[PDB]
Amino acid sequence: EGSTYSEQAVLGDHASRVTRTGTPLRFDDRRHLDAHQFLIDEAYLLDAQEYQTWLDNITDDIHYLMPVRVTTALNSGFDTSPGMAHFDENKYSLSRRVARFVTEHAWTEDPPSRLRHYITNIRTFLTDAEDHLVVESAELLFRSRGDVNESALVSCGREDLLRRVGEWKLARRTIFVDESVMRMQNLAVFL
Amino acid sequence: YSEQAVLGDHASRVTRTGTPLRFDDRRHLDAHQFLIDEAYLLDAQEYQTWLDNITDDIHYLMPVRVTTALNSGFDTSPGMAHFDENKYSLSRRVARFVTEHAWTEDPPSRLRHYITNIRTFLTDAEDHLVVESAELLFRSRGDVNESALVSCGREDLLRRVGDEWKLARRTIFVDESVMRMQNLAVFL
Amino acid sequence: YSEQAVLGDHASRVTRTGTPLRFDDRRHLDAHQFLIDEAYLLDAQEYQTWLDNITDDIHYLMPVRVTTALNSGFDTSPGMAHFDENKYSLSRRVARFVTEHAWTEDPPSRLRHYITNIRTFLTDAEDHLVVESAELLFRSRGDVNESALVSCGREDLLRRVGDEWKLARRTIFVDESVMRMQNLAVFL
Amino acid sequence: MEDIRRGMIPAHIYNDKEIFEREKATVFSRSWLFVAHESEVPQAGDYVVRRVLEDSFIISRDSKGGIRAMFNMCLHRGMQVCRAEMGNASNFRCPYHGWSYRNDGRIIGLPFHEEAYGGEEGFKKKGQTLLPAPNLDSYNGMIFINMDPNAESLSDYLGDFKFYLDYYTKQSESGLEVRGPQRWRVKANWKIGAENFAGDMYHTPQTHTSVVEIGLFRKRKDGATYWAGPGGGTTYKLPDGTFDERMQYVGYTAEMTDRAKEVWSDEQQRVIGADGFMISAASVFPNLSFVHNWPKVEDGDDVLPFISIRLWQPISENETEVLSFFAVDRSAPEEFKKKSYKAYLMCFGSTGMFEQDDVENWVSLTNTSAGSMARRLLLNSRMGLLEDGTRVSDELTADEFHGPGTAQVGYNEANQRKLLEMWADYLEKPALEVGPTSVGT
Amino acid sequence: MEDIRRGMIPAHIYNDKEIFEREKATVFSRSWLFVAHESEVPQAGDYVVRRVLEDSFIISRDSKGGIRAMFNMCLHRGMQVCRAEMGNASNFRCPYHGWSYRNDGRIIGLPFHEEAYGGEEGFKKKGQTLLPAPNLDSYNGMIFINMDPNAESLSDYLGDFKFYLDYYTKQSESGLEVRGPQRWRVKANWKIGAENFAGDMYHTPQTHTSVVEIGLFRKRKDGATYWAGPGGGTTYKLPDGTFDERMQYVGYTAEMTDRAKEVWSDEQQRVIGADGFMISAASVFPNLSFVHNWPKVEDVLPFISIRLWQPISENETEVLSFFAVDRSAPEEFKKKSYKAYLMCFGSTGMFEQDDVENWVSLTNTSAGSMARRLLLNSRMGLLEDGTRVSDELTADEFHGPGTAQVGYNEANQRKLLEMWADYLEKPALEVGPTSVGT
Amino acid sequence: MEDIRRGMIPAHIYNDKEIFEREKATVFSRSWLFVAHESEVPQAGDYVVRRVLEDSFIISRDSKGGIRAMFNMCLHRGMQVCRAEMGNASNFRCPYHGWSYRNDGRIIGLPFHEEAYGGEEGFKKKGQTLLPAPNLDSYNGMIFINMDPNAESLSDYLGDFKFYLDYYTKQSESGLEVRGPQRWRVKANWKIGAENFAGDMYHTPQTHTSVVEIGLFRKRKDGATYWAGPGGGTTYKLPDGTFDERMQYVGYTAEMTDRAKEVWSDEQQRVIGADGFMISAASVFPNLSFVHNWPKVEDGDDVLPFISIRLWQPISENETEVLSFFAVDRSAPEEFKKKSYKAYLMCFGSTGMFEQDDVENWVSLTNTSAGSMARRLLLNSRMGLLEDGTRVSDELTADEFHGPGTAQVGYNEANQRKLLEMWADYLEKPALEVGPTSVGTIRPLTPTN
Ligand code: FES
Ligand code: FES
Ligand code: FES
Ligand SMILES: [Fe+2]
Ligand SMILES: [Fe+2]
Ligand SMILES: [Fe+2]
Repeated sequence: EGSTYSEQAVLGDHASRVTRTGTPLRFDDRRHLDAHQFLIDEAYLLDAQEYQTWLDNITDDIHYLMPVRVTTALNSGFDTSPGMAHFDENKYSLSRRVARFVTEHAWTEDPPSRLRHYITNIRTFLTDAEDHLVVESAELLFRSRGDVNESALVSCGREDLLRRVGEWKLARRTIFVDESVMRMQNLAVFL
Repeated sequence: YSEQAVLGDHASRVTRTGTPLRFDDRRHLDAHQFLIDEAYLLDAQEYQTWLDNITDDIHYLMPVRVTTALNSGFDTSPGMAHFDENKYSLSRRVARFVTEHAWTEDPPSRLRHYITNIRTFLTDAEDHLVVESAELLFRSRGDVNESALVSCGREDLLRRVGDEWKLARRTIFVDESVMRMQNLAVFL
Repeated sequence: YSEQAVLGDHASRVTRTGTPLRFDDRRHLDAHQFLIDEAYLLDAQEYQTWLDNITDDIHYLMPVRVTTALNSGFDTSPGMAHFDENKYSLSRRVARFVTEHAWTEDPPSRLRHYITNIRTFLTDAEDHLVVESAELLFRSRGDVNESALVSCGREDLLRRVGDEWKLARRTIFVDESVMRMQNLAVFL
Repeated sequence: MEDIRRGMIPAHIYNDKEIFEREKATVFSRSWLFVAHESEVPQAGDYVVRRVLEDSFIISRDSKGGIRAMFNMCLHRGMQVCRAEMGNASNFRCPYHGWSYRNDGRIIGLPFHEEAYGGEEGFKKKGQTLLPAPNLDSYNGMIFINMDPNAESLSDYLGDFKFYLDYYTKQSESGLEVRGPQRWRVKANWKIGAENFAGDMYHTPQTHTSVVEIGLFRKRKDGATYWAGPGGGTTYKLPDGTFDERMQYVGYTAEMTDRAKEVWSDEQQRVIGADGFMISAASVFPNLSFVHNWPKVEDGDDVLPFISIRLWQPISENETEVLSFFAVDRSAPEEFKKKSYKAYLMCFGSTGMFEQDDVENWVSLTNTSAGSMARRLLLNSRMGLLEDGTRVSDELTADEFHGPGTAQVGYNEANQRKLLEMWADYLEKPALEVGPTSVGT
Repeated sequence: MEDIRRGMIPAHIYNDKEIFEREKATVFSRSWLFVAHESEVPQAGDYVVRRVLEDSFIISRDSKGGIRAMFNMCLHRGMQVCRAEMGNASNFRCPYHGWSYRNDGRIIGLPFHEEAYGGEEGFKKKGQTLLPAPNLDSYNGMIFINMDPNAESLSDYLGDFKFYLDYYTKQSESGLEVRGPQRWRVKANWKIGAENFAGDMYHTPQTHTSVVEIGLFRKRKDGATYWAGPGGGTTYKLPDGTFDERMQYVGYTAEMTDRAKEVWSDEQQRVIGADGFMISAASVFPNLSFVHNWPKVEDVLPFISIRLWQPISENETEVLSFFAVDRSAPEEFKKKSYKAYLMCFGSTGMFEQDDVENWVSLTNTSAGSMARRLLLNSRMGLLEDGTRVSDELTADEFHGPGTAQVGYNEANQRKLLEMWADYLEKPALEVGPTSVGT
Repeated sequence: MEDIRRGMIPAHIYNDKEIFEREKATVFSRSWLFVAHESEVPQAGDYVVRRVLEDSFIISRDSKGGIRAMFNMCLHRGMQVCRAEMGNASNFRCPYHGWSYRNDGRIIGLPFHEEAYGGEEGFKKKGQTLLPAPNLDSYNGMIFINMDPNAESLSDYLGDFKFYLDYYTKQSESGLEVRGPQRWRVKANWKIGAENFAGDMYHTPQTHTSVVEIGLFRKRKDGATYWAGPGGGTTYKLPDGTFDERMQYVGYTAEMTDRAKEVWSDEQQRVIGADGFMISAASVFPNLSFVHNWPKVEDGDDVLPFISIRLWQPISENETEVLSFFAVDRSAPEEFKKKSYKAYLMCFGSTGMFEQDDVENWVSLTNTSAGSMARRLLLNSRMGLLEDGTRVSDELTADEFHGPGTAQVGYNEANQRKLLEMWADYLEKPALEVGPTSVGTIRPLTPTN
């Protein structure tokens, strides 16, 4: 319906509508440096699978969304499955997902994967609201589990909304997955 | 490499000097900022915007690499590149995507130019930096085939033109002898 | 991991403190500049130069990873590494390539050590940093086989020696149990 | 082979190249196989491209409201005539030599037909179309393809199973709304998933404890498992109550409950209303599966149901592409559709927290089927049968169960047995043979 | 099989494991297959390593200017004696146990021959060499290998086609200069490209609009398609004019035109001079292909490309694309020619880009079980009763050997597949094993 | 096939899919194949999971000291019951339906056995276990599996070879300590490595110059090559000396040399002591190999030995997984172990500077075996034989060589010939046929260390 992916997302009604303005900040600009420091620390949390810590860096009005991508013709005006996403999460769903890992009864991840979230191509934007940044990144996930199967890649882009609360926190995440058909056993991870 | 390229006669000969700039050096921060913004352009296939960031005397070159013995003194196919382009050819290539009749890219690939390992050098000319980067291109198209990687290193010559940096030379060292991608209907 | 390693008795025990430094902190910027310069060295296979940025008490360690259950309290092959090197062994490894009679690397590989996710810590000793990076190595050799990825994390200990930083410890957390490369006739 | 008929399963059937090559010329050449729902192409010109194994088909809606399936192939030299996954077009140009097709399949442009081919005597153009699927049919808007040109109809095939199918797929005169799919490759044999959904209640407590423990849900053995025609399924026993009490106890609104009664039979109602069995999971032979569950809602202690349709598309003896769809009645409240989808995403599909652990089970089983030990093992699928062939427990009577086919209560392996019985029946069929079409004649 | 002979193509032949296995034991075991040009190893010691499917051969120039092809294998326990793609060496050491070979093949070092093997009686070293290719030959410096030790000669195979091949590969007494190849893997059956270049004019308008539109070029149906011996090709009709005018209209300088007449016959001249047909694309059975075009310059200037369709599987090909130009061409001409090459064909070619999309997409449909039920129509040019749509060009209209026509047609594809089927029915090549060291 | 028996090798046997499938049904269906050492599971509940080709086995230690191998499969619907490579557990839960098994294999939990299966008449639980390997045995603590349920015993199979195996694996009454494995994939046929280690001295000068040149080492033709039973090996000729002198000359301590004499027989001693042949490499049919070397130590000119045990696990016709282990006598000084391992890391295994080059050679030979030329070549492996079949040099006499089997000095290819003769004998055996087990219608192994 809308024209972010966040606005088109079925469960994106309560999501923050803050958007970017200006060109990107310089790479010595304090706000950029903060954003960068944030995304790299996340990465180390997500590698170690510190999902409780990670969640405390996520606002209570978070929209965490990664739509299904579909291959489409050039002037079709879309490239995601209408009304279908891989992830379309609020804070409650995200925390209940993490709760799951915490029970240690999430069999598909005992034993655990080996995760390496590679983060690159970071760049920051001022927004149309006070305590808010827009951060684009590229994230390549490398994953390996057990002693038979080859490892999987997952390539994506992200637009994030960061929000100042005392510390920076994650208010919106839109993941642009670079594959139509995923090649991973599951998405019992986070991007 | 630019000097050995068949079509490199008109190419800028500026080269690095000294050791790499610190990572808080303004001139490094600009060079980095440039390369990440290019990536965003090349992902979105904004080839026209991209093309306006490229000087009119560009040499854009990516030789064919060949596996050779240690003291052979060359590792590229003599007189044969993947890309050996000036501004004319690069624009006519982009013009082609602009027609929307470039069938191999309708539907479009899904592209992710990852850029890493950036470092910057002062040159032997006024308004010129040399910038090294590593680039890993991930590419997926359609709903059957597995995705391709392309790995490469780059040396770039950026040149100051007004309040803006621009690309004057690009040498792409591709990390494969035989390419595993359907085509090179993309840019690096 | 350096303490559990069989040949880690002589290794530096300095560890991190505080939270990570800001990305404009001079010390972070030095550490970053270092890892990126190493990368360009390891790509060009300049193993001698590389070796001069390594302290004489280096522990350079890459354990075997093994898939284990959640509360097992280890994830490496007890008493077995891929690399467990000191300066002496690292240099003899390099001496070997220098001979040019290391057949498995003549012709050479094509290497690209992608370094990302760099973050720095103050330590509990004076002239010492702890530097975390992710490293993805892409490697192609010859004109038949597919290229190989090696993913890993590293914790490094940097040490100030004159006007220069040097590598005193490296622990490599390889992201695979079973390696898919012909060899590790490279460095990470 | 005789072993399957005694409920003993040669473990090698889930990772054997030869059995796959065979399955392809039998099961997948002679079955009705799901490709899409109608509701996925509502407008004129709307299309999805879906596959029967490695065969690509354009499913599109014409400008009269009708639906067609067209082999995705230009009639000249083979090029696929539509290389996107979905979209909207009124025609399809082939970029090789510029032949073009109306979206109902009728050829339009054939350049130099007169000058170069010599007109109709050289190549037949008059009333040519993109090739139709060998056989196409549908039921409740669910569109199937069969590769056998002489198959029975989809309705003859599905038989009494349409009775159960309806609960999933016809809850109103308005029809069904389906979205998706999410698509992802798993290293498990297509068969294991279908069996699970067909009649595996036994797994639920163990595999999915995590999902009970995190409080996502508000007697498992008390459920009924049923089989009818080519399909079968699982159910939950509800507390005492009427049809409206029980529908509502499961999260359906009164007006949705009322619209249900307009399209369900007295019998169909009685299974929920009197017997108190509510659909859970089901499979249709060979590779179509359903699940219906009602987790607790986010803000409080009510429950709300979701429906998933999924296709186990086979890639090899040891790889499947899961296509998971979300489905909900077209007339349900807009708030209801959002919640139902939310539960869906959390429970099944590419990020489902049930599916995660199910696929682990199946992938692991695929792993043991790989070795040489697996060609020496008969796994045991005989739960509900004693050693002398007598039943452990009894069939449900017509008084206790009002739906067609046979039903029981308790954990059992009856439906797995029947699925694999069907599999064996199909493996022994002769290879389908079909005369070659000479395109242009 | 009887279908191919009627111009109807079983759809599954472009993605069938069994047919690939068969092809390997027939087509690729019995044909002359290109590997390299002389000009790629000009100096003594120069070598390239090139493959015939999965067999590795060293093609090297010796120190008398001669050329050899040696199976890339140490005679001891089979290690490859040369693990680089190209370079310059006067000998090849084997690192396994240190046997060494002159670059003409003759063995030099065989350590402890006497003490270990027991001399000649234990192992034959006297006048041994790296194994020769089963059959080696060349034409216009183009070097071919044939795996059948009893093949006919290359000249005999190529027959009348040498007349056309000469336009692409002998424009001067100086010989040809080829560079490359660009190498990349595509998910398309090897045959589809061979067919395309053999005689597909039809595709050009539609596939390559993008390239006209961008003004890269300055009557397509008016071109002749010819077939002679085991190959065939496409051509462009040129405006009226003499040999020199027409050669020049296409981008050849005057002194290049003059050098051409030294090596081309009157008959080879008349095809350009009188008939007005200039080579475009061509294929030689099975997997060798040529293209000649003259885009606008950054005036027009021609480029040539030679390419091998090396088959990897039933659904994968390695394209090896070469640039070629006459050696005596002006240095400026060479640079412009190559620039057009890079822009049109090869690993970055804007033509090839779209051509490979077509082929790749065909290979996709060939994958399924529907493919095993379709015969595609390749009968353009033929009516239902078997009568020709249009007539053969007469000897007055066309002065080159074989048979020719004008207009869009599918004659050449039909003949290439006919050859493919004649070869697929041959019996498996059988060759006595060599016992190395006897 | 008759060609092998003449020491002429059809080139295609190293990259041929049909021959691999055949090997699988013969060689790998009938042979004792190594999985693990006892010292890798010292305590109760310790376990490794190891693979015979694509079959997964839990090798675990029970709470009485005994060792079991169990097929890694739940008895219900076939899910692997342990999804880690190693660890410690006194039971394994299956997460599909919750059946549970003690670590000696015996079933504990079977949910709703009574209500759902109908008790014992429905499914047999009483005294059930995870399935035993078809055949299990060990020697010097090295545990083997054999998929033929009617194979001969390991000891029968190994025969006279145990004489040599003891040099590598029984240096004390304390037993052996093996650690590892390092595991990595190489694109080389399993066979080539096995043949190399079986008796390729000839390669060493050329392949491994780099390692001498860098001064990591302190007459190669003078070594003996020996073959007994199903295995063979290489050795180094040592300077004149007694048993203690020659063991010491190679880096063993004196108390280590003494502890060896407690377990080696007079004959086993005499081969080192009198004959002056110290073990180097060795292979056991089909895919087990050993290497024993003594490089110079870091801080000085002493030398110190290391041992490696490796399995060549075959993945396809053109891929192998190397499983490299380190091994040292359990009673060796703690300082000796560290140095021995250091040398091991430098020389063999995933980062070995020898192995690097050896694997190059093999991978490259696999490459030539791929093509159609290789189906028309017989490679020559006749070194040591003349054209009329007469020997180049003589057997060593009983006075010159005191160990069982046969042995010569000089570069030769006798052991490769004998390894391939075995391969051929195996390849012509009939398909093993085994009645199917209907699940539901283990003898602890005594330690040997
Ligand atoms: S294949 Fe479509 S026009 Fe030729
Ligand atoms: S393989 Fe070349 S000398 Fe042995
Ligand atoms: S398969 Fe393990 S308990 Fe069911
Ligand atoms: Fe489940
Ligand atoms: Fe073309
Ligand atoms: Fe060796």
